[PDB]
Amino acid sequence: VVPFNGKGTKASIKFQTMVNWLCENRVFTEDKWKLVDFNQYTLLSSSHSGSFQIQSALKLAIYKATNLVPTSTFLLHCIKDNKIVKLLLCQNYDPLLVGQHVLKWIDKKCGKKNTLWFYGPPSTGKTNLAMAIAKSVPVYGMVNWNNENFPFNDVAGKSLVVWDEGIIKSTIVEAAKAILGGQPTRVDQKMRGSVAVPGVPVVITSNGDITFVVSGNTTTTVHAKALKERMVKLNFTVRCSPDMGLLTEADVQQWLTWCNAQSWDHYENWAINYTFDFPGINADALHPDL
Amino acid sequence: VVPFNGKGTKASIKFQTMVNWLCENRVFTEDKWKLVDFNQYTLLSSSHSGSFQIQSALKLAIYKATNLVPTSTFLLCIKDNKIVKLLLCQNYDPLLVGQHVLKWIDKKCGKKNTLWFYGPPSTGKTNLAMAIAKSVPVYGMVNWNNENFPFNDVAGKSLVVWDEGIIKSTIVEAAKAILGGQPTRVDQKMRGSVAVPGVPVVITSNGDITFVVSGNTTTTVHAKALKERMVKLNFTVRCSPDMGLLTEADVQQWLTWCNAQSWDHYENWAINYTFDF
Amino acid sequence: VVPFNGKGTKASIKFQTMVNWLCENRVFTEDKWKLVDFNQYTLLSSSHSGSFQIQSALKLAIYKATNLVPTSTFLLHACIKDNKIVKLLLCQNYDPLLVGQHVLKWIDKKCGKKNTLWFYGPPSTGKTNLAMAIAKSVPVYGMVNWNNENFPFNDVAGKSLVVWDEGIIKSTIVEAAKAILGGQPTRVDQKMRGSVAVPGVPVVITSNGDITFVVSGNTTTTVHAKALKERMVKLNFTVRCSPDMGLLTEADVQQWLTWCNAQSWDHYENWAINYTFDFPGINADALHPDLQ
Amino acid sequence: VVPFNGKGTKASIKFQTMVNWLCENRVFTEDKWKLVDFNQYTLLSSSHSGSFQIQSALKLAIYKATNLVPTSTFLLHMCIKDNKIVKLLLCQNYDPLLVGQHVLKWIDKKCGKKNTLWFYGPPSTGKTNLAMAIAKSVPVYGMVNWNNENFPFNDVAGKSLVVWDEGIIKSTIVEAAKAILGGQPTRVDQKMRGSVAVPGVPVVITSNGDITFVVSGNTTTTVHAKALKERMVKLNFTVRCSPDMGLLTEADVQQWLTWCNAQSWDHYENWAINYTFDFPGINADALHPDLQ
Amino acid sequence: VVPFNGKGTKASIKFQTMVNWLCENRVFTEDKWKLVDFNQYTLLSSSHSGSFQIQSALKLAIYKATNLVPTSTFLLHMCIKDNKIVKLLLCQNYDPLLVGQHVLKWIDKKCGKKNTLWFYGPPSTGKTNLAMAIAKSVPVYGMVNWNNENFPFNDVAGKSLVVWDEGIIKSTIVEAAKAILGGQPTRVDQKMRGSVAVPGVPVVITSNGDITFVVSGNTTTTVHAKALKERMVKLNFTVRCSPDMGLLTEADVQQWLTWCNAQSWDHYENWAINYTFDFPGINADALHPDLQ
Amino acid sequence: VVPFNGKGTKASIKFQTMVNWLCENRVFTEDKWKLVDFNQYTLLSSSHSGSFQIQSALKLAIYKATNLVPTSTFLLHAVMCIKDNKIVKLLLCQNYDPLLVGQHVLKWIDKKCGKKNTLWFYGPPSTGKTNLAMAIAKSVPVYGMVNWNNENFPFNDVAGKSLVVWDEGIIKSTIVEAAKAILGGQPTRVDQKMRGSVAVPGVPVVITSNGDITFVVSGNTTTTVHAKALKERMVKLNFTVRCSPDMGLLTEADVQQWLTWCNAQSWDHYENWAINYTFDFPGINADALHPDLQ
DNA sequence: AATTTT
Ligand SMILES: Nc1ncnc2c1ncn2[C@@H]1O[C@H](COP(=O)(O)OP(=O)(O)NP(=O)(O)O)[C@@H](O)[C@H]1O
Ligand SMILES: Nc1ncnc2c1ncn2[C@@H]1O[C@H](COP(=O)(O)OP(=O)(O)NP(=O)(O)O)[C@@H](O)[C@H]1O
Ligand SMILES: Nc1ncnc2c1ncn2[C@@H]1O[C@H](COP(=O)(O)OP(=O)(O)NP(=O)(O)O)[C@@H](O)[C@H]1O
Ligand SMILES: Nc1ncnc2c1ncn2[C@@H]1O[C@H](COP(=O)(O)OP(=O)(O)NP(=O)(O)O)[C@@H](O)[C@H]1O
Ligand SMILES: Nc1ncnc2c1ncn2[C@@H]1O[C@H](COP(=O)(O)OP(=O)(O)NP(=O)(O)O)[C@@H](O)[C@H]1O
Ligand SMILES: [Mg+2]
Ligand SMILES: [Mg+2]
Ligand SMILES: [Mg+2]
Ligand SMILES: [Mg+2]
Repeated sequence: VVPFNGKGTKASIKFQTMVNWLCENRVFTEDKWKLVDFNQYTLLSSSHSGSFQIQSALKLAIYKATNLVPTSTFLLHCIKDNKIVKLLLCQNYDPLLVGQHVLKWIDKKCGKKNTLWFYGPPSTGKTNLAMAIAKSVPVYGMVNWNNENFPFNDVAGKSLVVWDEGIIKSTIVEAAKAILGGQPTRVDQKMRGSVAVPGVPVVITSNGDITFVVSGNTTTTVHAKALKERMVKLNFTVRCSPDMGLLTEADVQQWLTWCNAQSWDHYENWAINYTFDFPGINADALHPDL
Repeated sequence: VVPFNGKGTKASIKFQTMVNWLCENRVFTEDKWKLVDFNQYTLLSSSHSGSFQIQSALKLAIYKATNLVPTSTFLLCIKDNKIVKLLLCQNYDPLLVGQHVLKWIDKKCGKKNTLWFYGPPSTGKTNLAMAIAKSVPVYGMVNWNNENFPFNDVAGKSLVVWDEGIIKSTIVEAAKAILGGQPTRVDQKMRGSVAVPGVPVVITSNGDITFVVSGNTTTTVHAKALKERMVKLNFTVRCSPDMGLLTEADVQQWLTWCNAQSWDHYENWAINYTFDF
Repeated sequence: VVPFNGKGTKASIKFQTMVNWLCENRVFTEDKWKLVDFNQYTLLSSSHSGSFQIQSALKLAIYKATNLVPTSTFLLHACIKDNKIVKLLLCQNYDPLLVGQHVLKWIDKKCGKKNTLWFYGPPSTGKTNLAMAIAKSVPVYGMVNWNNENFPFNDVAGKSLVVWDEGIIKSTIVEAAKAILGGQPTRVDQKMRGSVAVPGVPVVITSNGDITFVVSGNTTTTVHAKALKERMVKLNFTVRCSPDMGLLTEADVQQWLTWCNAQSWDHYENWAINYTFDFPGINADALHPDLQ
Repeated sequence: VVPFNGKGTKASIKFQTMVNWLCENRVFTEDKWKLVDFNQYTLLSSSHSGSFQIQSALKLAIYKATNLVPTSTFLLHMCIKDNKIVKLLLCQNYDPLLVGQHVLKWIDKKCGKKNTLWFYGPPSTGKTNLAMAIAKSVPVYGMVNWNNENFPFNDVAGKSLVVWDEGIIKSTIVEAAKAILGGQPTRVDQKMRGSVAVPGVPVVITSNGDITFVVSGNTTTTVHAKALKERMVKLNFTVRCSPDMGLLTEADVQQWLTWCNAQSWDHYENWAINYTFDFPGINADALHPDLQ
Repeated sequence: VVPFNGKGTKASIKFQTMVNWLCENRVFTEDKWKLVDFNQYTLLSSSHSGSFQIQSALKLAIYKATNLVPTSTFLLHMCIKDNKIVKLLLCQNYDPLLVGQHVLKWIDKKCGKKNTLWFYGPPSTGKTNLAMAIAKSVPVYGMVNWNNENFPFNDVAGKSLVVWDEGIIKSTIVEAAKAILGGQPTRVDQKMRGSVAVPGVPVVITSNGDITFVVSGNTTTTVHAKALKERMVKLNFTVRCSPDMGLLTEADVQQWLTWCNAQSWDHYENWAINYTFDFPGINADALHPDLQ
Repeated sequence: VVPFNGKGTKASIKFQTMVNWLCENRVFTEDKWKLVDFNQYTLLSSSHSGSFQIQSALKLAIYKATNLVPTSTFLLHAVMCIKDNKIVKLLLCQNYDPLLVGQHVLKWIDKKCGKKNTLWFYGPPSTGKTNLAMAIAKSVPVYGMVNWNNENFPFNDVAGKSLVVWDEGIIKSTIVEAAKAILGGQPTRVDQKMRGSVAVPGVPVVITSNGDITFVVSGNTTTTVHAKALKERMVKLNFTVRCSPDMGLLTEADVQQWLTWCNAQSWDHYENWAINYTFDFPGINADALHPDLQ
């Protein structure tokens, strides 16, 4: 497996150095490139040859950053007063257990049931947490439940997929099973042929139940047992005040950094059987610093 | 982050100087470029490379203008103004709307970035929206009657105006992100990605679009969710066809006069964001 | 402000010279370019860059000639009872004098919200003939694509009149027509140049059937009828024409508008406060004595 | 209108020389170039620019040799009772002389609004064969593509004839069909461009069933029918043809039209004073002695 | 006609030499080129110009080899009783001599209007195997794509034969199908291009049900019955084939056709006077003495 | 068959060497290229010409590798106990003889099994049907998946692929013709996107469905017209015994153990079935299974 | 872009 000779001219070396500079500075989107450095962007976008290099460098940097180290490294790079822990205790759940669950889920280590399902009443802290999580990974994709024919664009290459108000029909019910479970497969692209998506973490929030397939309008639960084998649920019960705002990067970063000095002793025992619904908190709250 | 050493050819510096000239002279469209400097347009439009450079320079100048200062700086007799007389005839107080729009176009008045027009047909509703959109650097137009492909061509524009549409069910949730002003990703029906970061929106429509229609029966539980941050404006009895189209200089003078007025009335109005003024 | 200090290669100066030559000789179409100077057209068409230069130069010349310079002047560069257009107008029992004044005031955008002009009637009534005769007199005119579904209003930007012929208001593009027909500026996609910000142009529509009934996929609705009616001017053609009238040339339009230009601008001013849907019928004591 | 003083490179001179050679050797299609000069085709097809030059040169040669020359001159150049077309026309109970005169006058756009010929009848009767034989003598002919409802009327610009073989008018493209069949200048969109300004082209249509009825989804409408019959002339082909007839040749139609041109024109004018939808049948009284 | 004197550079000469080499070695497809000379193919595929040259050279070589030459010469080049095709035809109750003679006549567009050969029967009877056996002997063969509904007749220009495997005619492509199976020169539509001139090619169709019944929506119509019947010759296959017969190679086709051609033809033109929709059966009293 | 005497340049020679490198190092895909030789990928991806050369070299390497040698050589290639193989245990649990299945899939991957060109796995959910199919599909040099909702283009992905996979296969009425043509396994031509048609010389197909597929759906109803014809070109397996959430995504390296063993033993039990195939795979024989696994 | 796409 010795590398090819290659060598390369000055342009190749300059492009490789630019890719390294982008990767080491945590720049992964065009807007971040514009904010961080404007002179380089303006110089590069002055010609067709320069404009072609922008997309190539961006995707190469994204791939190198994603493949070289796991997402946990990115998510890690007052403890009992953060917004996340307050919300989670309000919704009657142990923050530590779900934190361990998400840390395992991002790295594709939750077995077949590698998904986060959010079922609950509307306007009760559902999409806010999902968006806060999704903004911390280098890049995230959004699944299109509609159009019945291109429902999985911009999924390949991304490090996490997000679903809102999910509606699942039989035409996606079993096709999306591998994506929900993180199995490698091939997904088509517009004006292209297949993309070979290798499996990504998936989080879905829905007001209505999704395990029943909408058979046009009758909504027949033919794939009853099929869908529930892929996702684990985390129900939402109570409401919250309308002045919470954006949960930002710092709070979620600290919340995920919390689970770096404790032990997961309950998780491995809970890992023996994957419950369809996450077990609520009963009498195991009040961590020494809570 | 430390800048990267990217010493380029002379063409790069020429493009940089061209972009600087475009941004300094407030030229943000092809028509203004042709009106001001026809020689440069003719010189550049002689080859594909020149056309590409023109397009890239326009986009970069627009972005530099937008992401440098808030848009109000691009805007900053009293009764003789046409807009004053229109709102007086539209039985609405011009002062409250003037103080509201300035905060609404700054992306800082909380999450209250929503304007919308409906009511009597042929009553000066496209005129005001067009005059407002002619004052921002650039505006983006898209309809809402498709209710399946309605957010195409909205990224990169300071303000988005919808001169048509009807609210359907399939896109109830997605608008709740764009109307709210939160970053999201939407389809474009010919391309793939959008990465829209959220921008102020103005929509004008004629028919009943107020209800969040679910097929035929409106499910009003979702209406309040939009309603916390969907302050509405309504028009009234039709206008004479002599006024025509309102220009942009009068808008400048009107907003400049309204800038120095009291800000306490709107702050007191801010406690209760009623859906009708 | 101060013009930018750009320096261009000799090829760019040659391009500018060609643009100036095109503007001075009033050449705004490819066919006219072939008729006048075929040698240079053949010279340019050797390579792809030549074709690109041809298109760019044509568009630039059209814009340079069209800026300022109200369109009516282009129609006034050059007895009257024997005029074919006048005879056709009398055949339909309409005033040949008021129609000319309305055309003059409408092609310069000095009309108001009534930016359109509808030609309605049974087949073989000269609607298309008159529409094309009016169209060919302006520098350049566009047309609405009948079925493209992605660029329905292409060939509109950079023009002077739009002769939407056989017309039907598709429910897919009903709201774009609601904006184009009104004359207010709007932006549309233009085959690579996404968004165009059209300034607005006068419109003429011909049809054998009513176009205010928008087809709703399969059925026909009436919700949009009032809005379209508010900004349209109708004109009813009823009498069948002779089988061998022939095509109306540019000279007939030139003569008719030249005659209508230098007369009393007062009857239109009387019929300027109220813009009724349809033109009034012919009146005995309202025609010029030269027509009597 | 003094032509531009610009002068091109040597490659442009070679392009002009090739265009002149193509125009003066009566080569208008790729097949003629392939079977006349294979070497030049092979040398040009070695790169993209060569193919572009090929296409542009062919189009320019078409324009040079077609402009300001009536089409019938190309059709015009022994016994007459043994001509295949004459026998076929006599079998269908039509006057060959009148049909020949009508075809000669129709191809020159000198028939007013009757710009379309319609061949109607049961299968295996000779409509397609005769239509193709007529269409094979013009400098170049274009065909309307059947099932592409996004660019339904491509391949029409530049061509001197349009053939609609086995055509049915659909409600999606009926406006464009009405515009094209009329025989008036319009603007139709083309690939890699926008609009082409086709100045009217004669059309021939062959069908087994009625086409005035317009299909739409699963229902047939008759609103457009009365607005179409004025643009068409109908010929009824009934008598079945023998299997050994073979394909007609351009020589047969050339001889037939050359003979038909030199005869009397009074009967055709007498019929043409009032054009009718249906072509008059054979009149045994006229019965030119050369065909008795 | 005097050939053009314009010469080319070394690249054009090399391209022409490559075209001649491709023509002389009977390399008419990419697979054969890769199989024979992989080194040159690898050398060429390293740039866009190389791929363009590959496509152009292949097309030009195919045209040069297949022009002004009967197609049957490619079909034509041991006991005949043991040939697999002969045994299959005997098992199907047909005369191999007559079928081979009809195939030879049909392939060189010399079978009148009967320009379509149809195979009909229950599943697993050898229809597709035989159809593809004679499709690998012609230089290049084309396939009609099943589900496109917008470009149903790509890869048909330049091919010497067309195969329709498991084909059913939908109501939206019946006109184009009729035009193609007619076997007359027409013009078709191509992606990224504007119409190619197809001079008519033989078509062979295999199906399990009846294709003369046109499917429209969810129902079946029989309006287009006689027109489709006039252009086809139908063969009936029954009796299930051996489970391990294999794939019929081109050597079997060549041997069978050479033997069929070497004999007489007097028994063929007896039936060729009146072509029938149904192929005549086998009578034990008329077989060639070799097969008795 | 004298080759053309054309002389290449330095760039062409470099491209040929790169193609040889790709063919030798078994890199017949793009992700493997990024994983193994990332720096060269970055050097090549700095221009349009390099981007074109990447695809050209990949296609040429795939063709050169798969042109002559049968795919069974790629599968076999090249030791723990035989009973330790997870696939063997699963097949035994499903009441099937692993030897017969291994021999059949070795013969089927080379198109040596007559008209039978499709493998069908039928069973209730969670019996381990997708895992085995994907494990087999990960051993071939390159595989394709038919499009799920692309009704206009249901077979775009099958173009120069060693195997095609159809998960949750449901056959509609408007796809039956193309589906039958592809499943037949004969040299055909299929339409791509944005371009003309390409040639497919026949590709083995593996399918996985939770319900019957010989019953074809039409609009909203079901018809059995295309029943015998589809059954004429399929071999069916039943996975009735449900499994436990234990098998962690069976890797490709398992099949090398399973197939190499199966090819080792004598074949004088499969040809007794290969003379006359059946629609359904014969069940388990108690007094015939190889004692090395009992 | 046109095709594909609905
Ligand atoms: N093309 C035009 N040129 C000049 N003035 C115009 C034009 N169109 C409209 N106006 C004027 O603008 C005012 C209102 O026009 P308009 O913008 O159409 O209102 P509208 O409510 O959006 N039309 P509608 O959609 O029927 O409700 C009136 O004073 C009109 O005279
Ligand atoms: N190609 C033509 N050449 C010459 N004169 C023509 C031609 N087409 C139409 N005419 C003349 O124009 C008259 C009818 O005008 P026309 O262009 O058909 O307008 P129209 O009434 O709108 N027809 P239609 O669009 O079907 O309703 C005919 O009677 C002819 O005298
Ligand atoms: N491929 C062919 N080769 C030779 N002669 C042909 C061919 N096709 C048709 N013919 C002759 O043309 C006669 C029928 O004319 P045809 O071209 O079918 O016109 P048509 O009546 O329009 N047929 P159709 O279009 O099917 O309704 C046949 O009897 C043949 O003599
Ligand atoms: N892929 C294949 N490999 C080997 N032999 C094959 C193959 N396909 C078919 N055969 C042989 O060909 C025989 C029948 O050929 P076949 O192509 O099925 O005829 P067919 O009836 O036209 N097909 P069908 O359309 O399903 O009826 C089979 O019995 C086999 O002997
Ligand atoms: N992503 C995964 N990670 C770990 N184990 C998995 C995964 N996907 C499937 N499995 C295991 O594979 C076995 C069954 O998977 P599978 O092959 O999908 O059965 P199946 O019946 O084919 N499901 P389906 O294809 O949707 O009908 C179980 O033991 C699962 O635990
Ligand atoms: Mg008309
Ligand atoms: Mg026909
Ligand atoms: Mg078959
Ligand atoms: Mg599965």
